[PDB]
Amino acid sequence: SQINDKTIMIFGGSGSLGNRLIETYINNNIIVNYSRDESKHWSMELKYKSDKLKNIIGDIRDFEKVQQSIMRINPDIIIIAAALKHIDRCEYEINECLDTNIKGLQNVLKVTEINRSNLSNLKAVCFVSTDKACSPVNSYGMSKAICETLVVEKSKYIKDIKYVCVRYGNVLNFTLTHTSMTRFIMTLDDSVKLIEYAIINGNSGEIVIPKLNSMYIKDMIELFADKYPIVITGLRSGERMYESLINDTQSMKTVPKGDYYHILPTYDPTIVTEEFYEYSSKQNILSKQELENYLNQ
Amino acid sequence: SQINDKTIMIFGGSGSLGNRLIETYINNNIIVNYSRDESKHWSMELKYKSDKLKNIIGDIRDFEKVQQSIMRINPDIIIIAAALKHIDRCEYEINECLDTNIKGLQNVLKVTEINRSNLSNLKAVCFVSTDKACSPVNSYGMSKAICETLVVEKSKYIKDIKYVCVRYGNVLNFTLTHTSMTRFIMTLDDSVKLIEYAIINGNSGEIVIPKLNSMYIKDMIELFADKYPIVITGLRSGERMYESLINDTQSMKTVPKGDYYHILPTYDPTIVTEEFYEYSSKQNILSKQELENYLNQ
Amino acid sequence: SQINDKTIMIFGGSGSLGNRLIETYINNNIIVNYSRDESKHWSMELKYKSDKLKNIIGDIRDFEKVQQSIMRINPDIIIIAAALKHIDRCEYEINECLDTNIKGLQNVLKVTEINRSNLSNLKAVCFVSTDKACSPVNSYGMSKAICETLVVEKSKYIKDIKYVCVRYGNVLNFTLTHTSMTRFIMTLDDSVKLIEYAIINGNSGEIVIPKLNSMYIKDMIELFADKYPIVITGLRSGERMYESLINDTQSMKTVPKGDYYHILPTYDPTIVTEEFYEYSSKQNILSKQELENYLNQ
Amino acid sequence: SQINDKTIMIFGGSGSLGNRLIETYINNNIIVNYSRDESKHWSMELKYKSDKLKNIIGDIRDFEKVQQSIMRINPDIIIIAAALKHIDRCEYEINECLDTNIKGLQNVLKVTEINRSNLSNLKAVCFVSTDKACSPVNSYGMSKAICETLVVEKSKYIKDIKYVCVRYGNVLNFTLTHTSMTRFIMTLDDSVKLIEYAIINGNSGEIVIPKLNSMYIKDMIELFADKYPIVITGLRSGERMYESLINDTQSMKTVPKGDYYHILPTYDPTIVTEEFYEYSSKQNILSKQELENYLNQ
Amino acid sequence: SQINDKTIMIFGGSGSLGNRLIETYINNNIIVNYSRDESKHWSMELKYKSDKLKNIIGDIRDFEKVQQSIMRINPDIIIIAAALKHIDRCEYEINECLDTNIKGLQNVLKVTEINRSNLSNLKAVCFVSTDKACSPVNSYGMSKAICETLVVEKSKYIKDIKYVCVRYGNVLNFTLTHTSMTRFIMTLDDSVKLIEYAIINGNSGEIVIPKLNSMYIKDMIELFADKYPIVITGLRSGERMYESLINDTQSMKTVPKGDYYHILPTYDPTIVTEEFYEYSSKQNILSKQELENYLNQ
Amino acid sequence: SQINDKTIMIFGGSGSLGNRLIETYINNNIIVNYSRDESKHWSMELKYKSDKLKNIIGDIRDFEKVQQSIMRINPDIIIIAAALKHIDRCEYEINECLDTNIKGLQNVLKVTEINRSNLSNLKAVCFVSTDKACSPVNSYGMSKAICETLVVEKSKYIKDIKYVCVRYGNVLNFTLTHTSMTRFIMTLDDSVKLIEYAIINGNSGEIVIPKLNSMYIKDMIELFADKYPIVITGLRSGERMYESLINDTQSMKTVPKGDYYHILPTYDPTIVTEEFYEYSSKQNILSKQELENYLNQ
Ligand SMILES: NC(=O)C1=CN([C@@H]2O[C@H](COP(=O)(O)OP(=O)(O)OC[C@H]3O[C@@H](n4cnc5c(N)ncnc54)[C@H](OP(=O)(O)O)[C@@H]3O)[C@@H](O)[C@H]2O)C=CC1
Ligand SMILES: NC(=O)C1=CN([C@@H]2O[C@H](COP(=O)(O)OP(=O)(O)OC[C@H]3O[C@@H](n4cnc5c(N)ncnc54)[C@H](OP(=O)(O)O)[C@@H]3O)[C@@H](O)[C@H]2O)C=CC1
Ligand SMILES: NC(=O)C1=CN([C@@H]2O[C@H](COP(=O)(O)OP(=O)(O)OC[C@H]3O[C@@H](n4cnc5c(N)ncnc54)[C@H](OP(=O)(O)O)[C@@H]3O)[C@@H](O)[C@H]2O)C=CC1
Ligand SMILES: NC(=O)C1=CN([C@@H]2O[C@H](COP(=O)(O)OP(=O)(O)OC[C@H]3O[C@@H](n4cnc5c(N)ncnc54)[C@H](OP(=O)(O)O)[C@@H]3O)[C@@H](O)[C@H]2O)C=CC1
Ligand SMILES: NC(=O)C1=CN([C@@H]2O[C@H](COP(=O)(O)OP(=O)(O)OC[C@H]3O[C@@H](n4cnc5c(N)ncnc54)[C@H](OP(=O)(O)O)[C@@H]3O)[C@@H](O)[C@H]2O)C=CC1
Repeated sequence: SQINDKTIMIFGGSGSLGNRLIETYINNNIIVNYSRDESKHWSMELKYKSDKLKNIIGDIRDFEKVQQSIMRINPDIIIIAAALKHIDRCEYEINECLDTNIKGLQNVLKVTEINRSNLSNLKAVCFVSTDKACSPVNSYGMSKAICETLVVEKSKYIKDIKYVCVRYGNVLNFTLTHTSMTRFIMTLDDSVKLIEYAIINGNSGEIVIPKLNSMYIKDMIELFADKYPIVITGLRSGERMYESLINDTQSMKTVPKGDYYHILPTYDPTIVTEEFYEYSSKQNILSKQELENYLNQ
Repeated sequence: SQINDKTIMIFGGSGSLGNRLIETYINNNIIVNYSRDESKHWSMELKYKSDKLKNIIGDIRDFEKVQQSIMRINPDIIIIAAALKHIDRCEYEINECLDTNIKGLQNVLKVTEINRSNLSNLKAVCFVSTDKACSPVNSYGMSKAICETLVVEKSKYIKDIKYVCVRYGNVLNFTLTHTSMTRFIMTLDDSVKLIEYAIINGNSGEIVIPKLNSMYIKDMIELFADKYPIVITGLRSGERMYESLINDTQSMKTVPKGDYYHILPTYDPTIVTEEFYEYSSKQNILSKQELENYLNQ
Repeated sequence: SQINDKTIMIFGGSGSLGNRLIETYINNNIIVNYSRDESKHWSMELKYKSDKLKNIIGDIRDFEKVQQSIMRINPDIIIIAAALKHIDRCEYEINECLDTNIKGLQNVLKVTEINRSNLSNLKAVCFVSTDKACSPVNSYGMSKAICETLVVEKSKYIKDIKYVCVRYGNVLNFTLTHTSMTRFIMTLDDSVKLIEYAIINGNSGEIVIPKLNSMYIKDMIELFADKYPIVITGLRSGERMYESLINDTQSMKTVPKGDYYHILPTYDPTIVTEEFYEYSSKQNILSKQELENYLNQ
Repeated sequence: SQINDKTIMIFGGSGSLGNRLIETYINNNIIVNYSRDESKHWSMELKYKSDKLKNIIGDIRDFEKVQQSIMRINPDIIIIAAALKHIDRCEYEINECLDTNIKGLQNVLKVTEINRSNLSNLKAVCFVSTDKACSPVNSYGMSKAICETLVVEKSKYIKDIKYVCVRYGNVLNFTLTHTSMTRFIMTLDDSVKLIEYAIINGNSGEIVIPKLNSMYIKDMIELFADKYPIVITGLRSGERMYESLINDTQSMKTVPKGDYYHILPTYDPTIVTEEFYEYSSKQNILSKQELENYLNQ
Repeated sequence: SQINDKTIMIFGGSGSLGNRLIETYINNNIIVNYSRDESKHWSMELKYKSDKLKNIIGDIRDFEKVQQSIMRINPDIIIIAAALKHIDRCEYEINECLDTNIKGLQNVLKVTEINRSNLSNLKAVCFVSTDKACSPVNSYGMSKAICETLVVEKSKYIKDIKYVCVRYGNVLNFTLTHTSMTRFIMTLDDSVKLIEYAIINGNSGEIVIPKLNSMYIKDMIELFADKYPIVITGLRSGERMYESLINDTQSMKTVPKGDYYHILPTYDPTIVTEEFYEYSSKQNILSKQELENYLNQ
Repeated sequence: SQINDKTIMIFGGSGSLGNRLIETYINNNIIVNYSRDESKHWSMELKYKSDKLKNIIGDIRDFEKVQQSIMRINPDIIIIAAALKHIDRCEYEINECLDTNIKGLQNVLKVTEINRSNLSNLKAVCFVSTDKACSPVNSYGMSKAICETLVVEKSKYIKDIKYVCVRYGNVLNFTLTHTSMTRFIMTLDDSVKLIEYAIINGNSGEIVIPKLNSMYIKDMIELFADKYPIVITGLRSGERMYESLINDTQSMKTVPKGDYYHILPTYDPTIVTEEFYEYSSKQNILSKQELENYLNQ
């Protein structure tokens, strides 16, 4: 609604987030998806049936293909959201996540710098991150955490493009990991709104964070086993018990703005507070009662 | 004292840690240093005056040179300790730390796998890490955190070599960052002992951690301003107020063994405790009195 | 049934062909799948629920990851079947098919040569090709055609491994391209049998071809519109009207062996016949009657 | 005669075709040759003795050298004609032809895209192909066939440069391969005229084909053994009995224009005819009588 | 004094020469240092305490980092002075000097050509060479000798930037190599003056040489052993007995201009003299008396 | 005559030297030529008509192709002789000579080290150098000079293979450069004998030099203008007036052995003489009379 008449290029836009972004913006914008699997390209074209949706086959690891594609499109907005789904299998296939996440993003970022003179339209770059990047404890989270610093780094040296990140928890859109596990609650539409908000209202170099309630995963799964038994699988390798969105180091540079928090870039000398805090899914937890009402609505 | 008659190869062994390792082991072992600055090689050769010390000029980033050097030496033990000194300047020179830390280590690790048949002597690989790798908040710490997972990963697939990490805080061997800042106290000899302990007593895939007291950095600097004024500079970019050596996720797989703690590899299904804890420099802090007595001894 | 107690490694084994090969051989063999999408790995593991199935995340384009994986597994048999599904989109994304097909195969083939001494188990390499590689007219077919020559080339220089190809048409397991279009008829199980036959009964350097009936695609689609209207879309870019399995040049070196034909390697001086022929889907075409009976059974 | 006052850059212009192009255009144009062997550069300079001929030493495989050279010259016209002479030795040295043909052309093509802003003069790019690229049966032909699709691909995305191909048979300017072998007859001057015609009259994305008579190679060799015995060597590896210039798939998009045929680009939806045909050296064959009269003139 | 209001970028400017250049020009110019060791960056910043000094962490071997840095700075002047100190250890670590010297310089030079349109400010490039590059006899000298030809080469093709070299002997700012060894005498300030002179008064493609007296190294060391015994170590590997600044081939194209000699570029047809000469430290040697007076002043 | 029953692999063996080596050794040895131009391969095969001669198409720049070829052949002897003919055109195409000479040789040398375990037969490696590598003054000579040090370097670290160089002047097998120009006189057969002598009688790490008379080039050309006028062209770019085979630095480590001189490796501490000398074509020059008698015989 504040993104209109734009060409939006999305790396990894053939998944859930990508398809929701397309549904949301295709009526008023050109959308270019860049991803590897052309089967999904085919099905997407059949769904939207619009010349305003273009797919490019390519791997974000491939600098040449990334550079050629960005220069062909000359987009106003770039959104980076390419990554694997099952985060835990990064742990013993580490090269695979380093390359897709770190190298992929450094490919896109590099084009915006070295080929800046050929990208007259580019105004904003939005990297989609994850709560797993905050105080990370697994390879996937560590790589995403590095990705954020790379975005912050470009924002320091390249002043005429807005570089922002968003960081969020699990999107909702019988098995139980652990009875103590907590997560933040958010929907696929919340993700999209977060992304637009950051593009429009975030400042270059910021990491923007949504204000979310949280739940015991056990409370949720219990509900589903009544509308519709439960096996308790163990923790996966590298998995933590809770989600953290802001840690005490970041909290000192976090400006709260109602529904969203803006983590100021590290190169900003401003100290917001010395009353440090953590923002995690272990606090402000919905009752089972409250969770039931939310899932219902 | 349990490392004798070995050929020990150290990447980045021309600094403080490298020189202490040389002083400690040169009487009974062959030592090969691999690092970039040949001025330090020259001075080191003049100091030790021993044919048992060999220097190779090379960058750990350079896979070809790393591979050729390891295959020439065929060491019993490899220690990786290459990194920059001023950790904060990684933050806007990120490629520089990704390459030296992540790519450098993946070069060494790769040789041990792909060239295993040419390395008949290799028994142990020890990666030297840092408390900044625990719940990391800056690019340097994030990269080191990834390095640990890479070492753990090789330990899963390569069963006939011991791959271990050690993780420690600041080594002690007028300006003040912040009056609230805490650090763990350890000496250069403690570092070395930690490294030997891990090589001898660590198991493949473990990250081994020293039991250390901690101090208010302010308490220390105050002492020095009496034996011998103090400026309070601000926090540097990416710097945290305290050091953390074990976080609550790792604590669930940590086996305490007296003076050292062994973090079991992520692929080990064993749950040691569900009473999670954090091990950080904000707890068990020495009084100024106690710190004075320690610095004295 | 003649493949037992083997470790079989399949590049691109998470699709239709891969899953059928797994169903067929998992009871008596170790199966390793190498492919990019770990979502399919997850679902496959849930289906077969066997420790005899292992997935590796990796791109066949990635020489390092391919080499490391083959050396870890040390398989008896390698099957290469990685490619995209919608063949026509290669035509304006050519780099994408050159890399996955030509470069991917030259990665696997190279490991078998340069790392031969570390692959003590390897006995057979089977490249899965396509009728589109015969007198090719589109980029996908041209790239596959080159792949075959690469397999034939290794077979000339590496005498102690069997390198074979199979080439086949469309696998069966409302829209109409063109009323004149013909295809060969074969099922997913026919594909598998072809692959086993080539591994067991093919000679190194041969390209083995199945004897198949063919159909008017119009005849087929007409049937489905009665059991269950039809739109006639045009030809796609690069698409031919028929499938060809042997052309007149290959026919001179083709040894027929009942249900299969063996195209002798180009370096074999043997001239089988000078009565050249073409083997294509435009000849020996089933009546609608005959096609109905076949689809029924 | 319609190419005047141009700077023409030729990759592989030190051979027969290159030297004829130089003789034809040097009086009125700047000619830059790019090729590997400086002995031929030396001799050529001695022959033409003109400052209007410049040689650059370089391999078309070498992207850096190709890019630097094109940007230095800033030509109006680029002609690509680099390849080996003895086509059959590609068959067991496949990497060599993939690199020179496919990679070489993708180097030149890439410069025209990524460095477009530095190439203000470039108007036309002409790729020189071969009848062996039509329904190809050997590695050389397959690689050239792919080259054509690459040229067609650039023509789709880059609208302000004309990208064209020409495809032709053997140029005429005692041993017999096979008594049944046929070839198209054309001279070195015909080649040049074809190239100019395509540059001037071809449209971007077309492959332009000459109307040629054909001959039994036996008829020709018999003549030479009278003006001036004959050994019948066998077919070489990968060699076909005849030359094909248009196949039945291409025939449906071929516009005949008198002395030349224009194969429309695959992305053009236009269907010229559904009365498909093949254009090959097995049809319209000169009598020995007719061939003698032609060779005479 | 003729370099004012410029941005000067120095590769390898954290050593002796770099620090002197900074002291000399920082009052009136922006100085950017590019080098690997950030410890020296830190100390330098503490010394000069000026925002007019900027350090970039990077290796000259790293084309990407070199290109990104030059394009960020857009300097008026580039000075290349990166190399190792102990020249003799190049001899059995040859790759290390080829990469830092030859590849490093070809990285910088390439940016000035391929990225010329993004470097609107660049006016001069000064390569710092050494007498060891004249009739070289060791790997270090040979590599520097090649570096000079690379600078001369760019000067031929790139007409709107001044590319110059300077070549000099040992800078002065108990052990004896050999009693016969001679060297040219020059100070650190002489080096700087030479560099400025070449930038201002050298022509593109020239190598500019200082007029210097020379000394027996034995004469010097004898003096120091009186103000303040002497060990005679042998020659090092690859070391010559004397320094040569101009050889007889270069002498034929050398224009003397008082305090400096200008070696004309090889592509200049001008023959200055056929009375060839050598300019070396074996001639015009100071007496011990004369050397004492010079060292005193 | 002391090389029998060997497999000899020659890089760049399709030229004059290569063909003479083949004529000399083919009766009693297997010869493998590795070079780029397959036209020369074809003609050579027609000349020798022997299965004992094998050609591989490849560029010495191409590490992969070099490594694959050496491992396929597993030769007893490797001779490196690949370079361009017109030495002066290196001067403004420097990358071309750096790559073919330095990078080409480091490709071959590297295979002998990293793939040593797969090269059970390799006994000797002979690099063919040139007098232009002695006190070099042009890019070609500088690159060859570096090549020699690379060969000497491998000889230091790899003790079970003999690495040797030979260095020689012009081979004899109307225009005048300059009336003062001198050259050493040697024939193509002298070259071959030198090569065999070095392989058999040279020690690892030595550079072996032939004892040769020299001539005024003017004296020679005058003779040819009587048996059969003369133009005096100028010096070419980078050309020196004379050839030097030993310089005063090398002379101190040169052991004379009658018809050949052996330059001891730089890492050999042995000082042969301190009575340094130069060995060049400006001394011991034949009279016109003497030259006439020599050319006659
Ligand atoms: N609950 C959630 O789903 C959460 C999601 N996020 C973030 O959202 C983003 C996307 O999530 P979601 O839409 O659910 O993800 P999906 O798994 O549904 O798809 C992600 C996309 O990335 C693409 N991709 C993966 N690897 C590559 C590659 N190497 N090159 C090019 N494209 C690639 C995939 O396409 P293809 O396979 O065809 O190449 C796919 O289009 C991620 O950044 C993630 O960190 C964060 C927190 C929670
Ligand atoms: N208080 C402390 O000092 C602490 C240290 N550590 C760990 O200890 C280890 C070493 O510390 P310390 O000895 O103090 O470090 P130093 O700064 O004194 O030296 C580190 C070494 O790394 C080398 N090096 C840096 N970059 C490269 C490169 N690209 N290629 C090859 N070598 C390189 C340097 O040699 P050169 O420059 O010549 O190449 C030097 O020899 C590090 O891993 C660090 O994480 C952890 C916590 C605290
Ligand atoms: N009858 C015929 O001759 C026919 C020719 N053609 C086409 O004509 C074109 C040229 O034919 P023709 O002139 O006879 O060929 P030539 O064999 O006479 O020479 C071809 C040129 O390519 C150059 N070349 C080869 N490899 C490379 C490389 N890797 N890098 C740079 N240059 C290279 C050669 O120069 P150098 O070796 O010095 O590098 C030479 O100048 C080819 O594209 C061919 O397909 C098509 C049909 C028939
Ligand atoms: N007597 C003398 O000192 C003479 C000097 N010269 C010339 O002067 C120049 C510099 O001399 P001087 O100042 O004494 O040298 P120093 O040894 O004092 O330092 C040289 C500089 O080069 C840098 N450097 C080395 N390798 C690299 C690399 N791979 N990437 C980036 N930077 C690198 C070093 O920084 P860092 O290590 O931090 O990367 C350092 O800043 C050289 O070109 C030399 O040839 C010539 C004749 C005599
Ligand atoms: N008077 C003389 O001729 C002298 C010769 N020498 C030395 O003798 C050696 C050879 O001389 P000569 O036989 O006359 O040389 P030629 O010019 O006759 O041929 C040299 C060989 O090198 C090959 N070659 C060149 N570049 C490459 C490359 N990039 N990859 C693979 N092969 C390549 C050529 O084959 P192709 O082009 O097909 O690739 C050719 O076979 C050289 O090392 C030279 O330094 C030294 C002094 C004098």
